[PDB]
This record gives sequence, C-alpha cells and structure tokens, in this order.
Amino acid sequence: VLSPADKTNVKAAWGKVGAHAGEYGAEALERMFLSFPTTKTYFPHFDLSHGSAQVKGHGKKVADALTNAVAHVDDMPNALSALSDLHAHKLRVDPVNFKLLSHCLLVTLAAHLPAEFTPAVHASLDKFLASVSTVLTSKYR
Amino acid sequence: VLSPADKTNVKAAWGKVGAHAGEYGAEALERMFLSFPTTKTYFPHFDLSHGSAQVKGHGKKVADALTNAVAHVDDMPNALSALSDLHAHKLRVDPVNFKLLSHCLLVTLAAHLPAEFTPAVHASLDKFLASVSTVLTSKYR
Amino acid sequence: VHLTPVEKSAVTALWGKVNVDEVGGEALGRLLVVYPWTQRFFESFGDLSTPDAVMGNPKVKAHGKKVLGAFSDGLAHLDNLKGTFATLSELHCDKLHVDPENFRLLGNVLVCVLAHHFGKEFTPPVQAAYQKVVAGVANALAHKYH
Amino acid sequence: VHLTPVEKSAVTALWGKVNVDEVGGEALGRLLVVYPWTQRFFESFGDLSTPDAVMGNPKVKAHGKKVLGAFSDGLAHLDNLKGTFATLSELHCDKLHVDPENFRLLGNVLVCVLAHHFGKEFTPPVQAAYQKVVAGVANALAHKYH
Ligand code: HEM
Ligand code: HEM
Ligand code: HEM
Ligand code: HEM
Ligand SMILES: *Cc1c(O)cccc1OCc1cccnc1-c1ccnn1C(C)C
Repeated sequence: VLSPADKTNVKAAWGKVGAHAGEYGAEALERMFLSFPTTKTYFPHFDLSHGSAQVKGHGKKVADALTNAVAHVDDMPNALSALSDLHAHKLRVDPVNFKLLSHCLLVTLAAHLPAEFTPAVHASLDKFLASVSTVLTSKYR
Repeated sequence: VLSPADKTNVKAAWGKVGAHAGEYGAEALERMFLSFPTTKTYFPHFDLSHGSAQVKGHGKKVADALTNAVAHVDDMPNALSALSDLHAHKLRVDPVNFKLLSHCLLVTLAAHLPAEFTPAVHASLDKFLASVSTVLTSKYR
Repeated sequence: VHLTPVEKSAVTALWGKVNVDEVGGEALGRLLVVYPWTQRFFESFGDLSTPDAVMGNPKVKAHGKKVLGAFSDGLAHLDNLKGTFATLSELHCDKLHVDPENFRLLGNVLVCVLAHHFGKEFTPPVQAAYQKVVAGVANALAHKYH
Repeated sequence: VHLTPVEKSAVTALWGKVNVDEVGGEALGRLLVVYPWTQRFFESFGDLSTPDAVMGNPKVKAHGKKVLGAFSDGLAHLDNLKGTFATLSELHCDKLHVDPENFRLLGNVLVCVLAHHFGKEFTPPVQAAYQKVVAGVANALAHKYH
C-alpha cells in the first residue's frame, strides 16, 4: 500500500527517467538474465545474447507498462488486467522472479540516476514495484 | 488482488465462523506460539500460558478485526489504518510472522470447518489473509 | 529444531492413520490450486484448469502418492533427512530449479491437509511437531542450494 | 561460492575502491528505511524515526562499518563462508532470531549501494559476480537454520 509521499516519490523519479525508460528496462532485463540465469527459462524463444535487439525491444514494453502503472497508481488492477492475464494466467510466473526483476530495476536506477536514488525514493520505488508485481502475479478476473 | 469469486468465498467461509470467532482466533494464536516460538517475543506484556484469558480475549480482537476487514474488503487500507499504525509503525512486525499467523488461521479453519475448506475456498482465504497482512505491515499514512 | 521423543511418537501415531492413497494427492492438488505458478512444473500432467480438474486429475493423485512416500521416508529417518533427500534435492534444485520457498509452501499445505483430515486430533502440540518435520524436509530438499 | 578467475579479479578490483567508512552504513541504513521492520532489531540505536535520522545516526554508520568488514572477511574466504561466519550465524540465528529472508535483503541493498556509488562501472557481469557473493554470505549467516 503506497503512501501519498510514496506516489509523489515514484512519479518524481519516473519523470527523470524520461526518454531512457526503454534503455533502463533493457538493462534491468539483461542484469536479471546474467545475475539470475534461471529467469531465462521464461524466454526460451528470445534471442538473449548481449546487445540483442529483442531484449531491447522487450525492455521498452516493460518500461511502457511501468509508465502506465505510474499513471494508474490508484487503479493498478484495472489498468494492468491484460498483463495480469499474461503473467498470472498464461505464463504462471513464480513471484520470486518479480523480486529479481524489481531488484535489477532498482540497481539500474541507482546506477543511472544517483541523485534521484535517495533512501526515501528507494523505499517508495521498492513498494511500487512490489505492488505492480502483486497485480501481475494475481488472478483476479 | 481478490477476484469477485474470492470475495464471495471469504464472505461465505468467514460468515460460517459466527460465534466461534474468538475461539478460532485464540486457537490460531496458540498454534502460532507453539509452532513458531519466536512469535512470542511480540507479546512480552501478555500472559501466554495455555488457556490464558488474555489470549482468548486477544483471539477475539484478532478475529473481530478480520470481520472488519471482510466488511471493508474493497477499502482495507482506510478501514484498517489504525491496525496498520499499530503493526507497521509501532510494533514493526516482520512480515514473516503474518505468514505464520495466516497459515495457523487456515489450519484452524480446516480442522473446524472441513466441509467449507474446499481447495477453492482455501485459495481465496490464503489470498485474503495475504492481503490483510500486506495492509497491516505497510506504512501508508 | 529437533523433535522431542513425545513429539516423534505423536507424529508417527497420527501418520499411521493417514489415507496413503489420498492425502498426498490432496496436498499436491492444493499446492497447484492455491499457488498456481507451481503448475508450470507439471505441464505434462494434463488438465489443471479448474480446482475440480486438478483434484480429480489421476496424475496429480498418483504423483501425490509419491510425494507422500518421501515424507514417510523422512518420518522413518528424522535424524538423517539430508541423506534421505539427497537424490531428491539434486532433482528439484539442480535439474528442475524449483525455488526453495515452494518446498516450504508444500509442507504447509500438507499440514493444512492433515488438519483437514484429523480435525481436533490435529492439536496445537501435534501441529508444532509436524511444523518441525516439514521444515526439516524442506531444508533437506533445498540442501543443494546450501 | 565459485567464481571464475575473471569474476574473482572483477569483484576484488571493485571492492578495493569501496569507501569503507560509508558504504556499510548506507547499506544498513537503507535496510532500515526500505524494510522498516528491521528497526525492531536496533532499539538501542536511538533515533530511527525518519530516513534522514537513520542515515545520519552515528550508531548506524558505526555498525555499518562492522557489517562491511564481515563482507570483506567473506570475500577473503569464499571457499569457506560457512566456517568464517559460524559465530555470526549463531548470533543472528540462535540469539537474535533474525528471519533469514532479511539476510538476502541486506545483501541486495548492499548491491544497490554498490551500483549507487560506482554507476556504470557496476556492470551487469560485475553485479552477477556480486550476487553470487551476497547469496553465499546470506546462506552462511543462515547456516544455523540449516
Ligand atoms: C515489473 C515487472 C514486469 C512487467 C511490468 C512486465 C511487463 C511485460 C509486458 C508489457 C509484456 C509484453 C506484453 C505484450 O506483448 O503486449 C511482458 C511479456 C512477458 N513477460 Fe513480463 N513483465 C514483468 C515481469 C516479468 C518477469 C519477472 C518475467 C519472468 C521472469 C516476465 C516474463 C515475461 C514473458 C515471458 C513475456 C512474454 C514475452 C513474449 O512472448 O513476447 N515478466 N511483460
Ligand atoms: C491477520 C493478522 C492480524 C490481525 C488481524 C491482527 C489484529 C490485531 C488486533 C485487532 C489487535 C488489537 C489492537 C487493539 O488494541 O485495539 C492486535 C494487537 C496486536 N497484534 Fe496483531 N493482528 C495480526 C497479526 C499479528 C502478528 C503476526 C503479530 C506478531 C507476530 C501481531 C502482534 C500484535 C501485538 C503485539 C499486539 C499488541 C496489542 C497490545 O498492545 O495489546 N499481530 N492485533
Ligand atoms: C516439499 C516437498 C516435496 C517432496 C517431498 C517432493 C517429492 C518428490 C518426489 C518423490 C518426486 C518423484 C521423483 C522420482 O520419481 O524420481 C518428485 C518429483 C517432482 N517434484 Fe517434487 N517434492 C516436493 C516439492 C516440490 C515442489 C514444491 C515442486 C514444484 C513447485 C516440485 C516439483 C516436482 C516435479 C516437477 C517433479 C517431477 C515430475 C515429473 O517427473 O513429471 N516438487 N517430487
Ligand atoms: C546479511 C549480512 C549481515 C552481516 C554480514 C551482518 C554482520 C554483523 C556483524 C559483524 C555484527 C556484529 C556482531 C558482533 O559484534 O559480534 C552484527 C550484529 C548485528 N546484526 Fe547483523 N549482519 C547481517 C544481517 C543482519 C540483519 C538482516 C539484521 C536484522 C534484520 C541484523 C541485525 C544485527 C543485530 C541486531 C546485531 C547486534 C547489534 C547490537 O549489538 O546491538 N544483521 N551483524
Ligand atoms: C501495498 C502493497 C505493498 O506495500 C507491497 C506489495 C503489494 C502491495 O499492494 C498490492 C496491490 C496493489 C494494487 C491493488 N491491490 C493490491 C493488493 C493485493 C493484495 N492486497 N492488496 C491491497 C488490498 C492493496
């Protein structure tokens, strides 16, 4: 459950991401795949080589979904229903994997936007990503 | 995120608890304290002896809080703000302990209401208790 | 934590009354229903699309029996769970890469099933003893990660 | 934990550049801020009421240095983390009863701090090597639970 301050922190931090959202999404995926190789099992059909255009394209999709989540922070179940269907109903992704990607997203943001990555913002972002994770791994429809 | 079917299951199953609410709440606590002794460290100001009046009374408070949570299932953060104040801000309860109590609650319900504890109802109750747990361990004011 | 002798007698006495054809299947089925991502490890098992479909699936019932047998092996070798589950640890960790949290979940589902079957006979002290068993088993199964 | 020769050289090179007076304190501080229940274990440390209070708290900084030193000991003894952290595990597990998920959390906060300090130098392969390391440390601290 995000506080009003959490929502402001997330929105402020995501604003500074700007045109680099896809780049960061791609880097987080790459960090996940290298650090936690078991996660590659969900993408057997993907080119996962370093610099893969497919991973870059997917990073953009993931980033765009998070952007949409930021826009609908008080309405996430409704906004993300199709992504819940994909991840929870069809893919049946183990929730641990969301913790791994979420961690890799924090690592990416800390690496790129250090002035933005305060302890307060780190905490809000962790909660936001946990919230998105909960929605994508629940079957509620 | 609870589905409509989840909410109907929880309303139905918890509705069958009735006058046994405190009894079941007390039993779940007793089960938790015996099975997971580290949980007792949160209650140094309680008489935790078996058949303690304070535990029976607290079991009622726990169970009555759940009834409140079920009653306000679509607005749990608002409805349970005082309890989040208590468990997240004041007591700083490690979320693992909520997983432990929730499990013990399911065990109690399974033992006492076996006809009601279908695989689907089990699923919905586990999600409900996880949802309550998230609210009580989050700081969102 | 070690079981006490009184606890070891209590768990063994209750386990003798367990329906060996059924309880394993109910635990596995409930895992697949309550924690649906676990279905990913059982794609060859057929229809898992509804609770009824899962619970009435013959491959779930059959495989549950095997799961139950392994728990039976643990109860007969509580002083050596590492040794007993060494082979199963390799299969689940090295080959299948099952996240260890899921071993904990299945243990607790089994406990819920025992409560479901035994009712007030599944007393708080009896549960406490079984929590030690299922924790020991989960830990033994995750040994290859340690 | 097993690192390849290049991973070992990569982790060592980065670690030599670590600010030993700050990085531990920022990791512990962020743990207390991001996962606020962990504050329960530090009642004697005084003001932890806001993020600024936590990060600026002298005892958090001091204790952070000790935590960082433990990670250094671990890096020096990657072949024997279980032995190295034996007494620390007894403390954290048998005395303090810290749930072991929190060990994983602190390892990952440390990794976030390393990213925060080193920026683009904390590359994905470098992170991967460090994830092996912090997982090994977490596992070693939790050994008393195994
Ligand atoms: C914050 C977390 C996540 C977000 C926002 C997210 C978002 C998305 C989006 C937007 C898509 C594309 C849907 C479309 O095609 O229109 C997708 C697909 C997918 N996601 Fe995720 N995802 C997340 C976490 C995960 C994790 C943790 C895994 C696995 C470890 C995963 C595995 C997949 C897979 C396998 C696909 C399908 C790829 C394909 O076949 O094209 N996702 N995700
Ligand atoms: C479903 C989960 C839970 C519910 C619904 C719940 C509900 C409650 C309620 C209603 C109270 C009484 C507050 C009052 O005085 O008005 C309370 C108090 C308390 N709860 Fe919980 N609780 C839950 C889980 C936990 C867990 C897991 C722990 C610790 C392991 C915990 C520790 C406490 C403590 C220490 C109090 C002390 C109240 C006092 O100061 O006397 N609770 N809880
Ligand atoms: C926690 C206690 C568990 C026990 C005692 C247990 C026991 C077993 C046993 C005895 C087998 C048969 C191996 C053989 O015949 O060679 C097996 C296979 C398997 N287990 Fe488990 N298991 C446990 C947990 C899990 C969990 C949590 C998952 C997945 C989430 C899992 C997935 C599997 C799979 C996929 C197989 C192979 C099925 C096949 O051959 O098609 N197990 N398990
Ligand atoms: C994951 C890696 C961790 C490492 C390497 C680590 C290391 C240490 C070290 C070196 C000490 C000093 C002990 C002594 O002086 O003998 C210590 C103390 C302590 N650690 Fe940790 N620790 C870790 C995780 C945790 C976590 C997750 C918590 C709590 C959530 C925790 C709570 C404590 C506490 C309470 C003390 C005692 C502080 C006091 O004396 O008041 N530690 N730790
Ligand atoms: C609030 C929250 C935190 O702090 C951590 C993880 C997940 C969280 O919420 C998940 C979420 C998000 C959006 C809508 N509903 C939910 C949800 C799922 C289960 N309970 N809840 C709460 C009732 C919000």
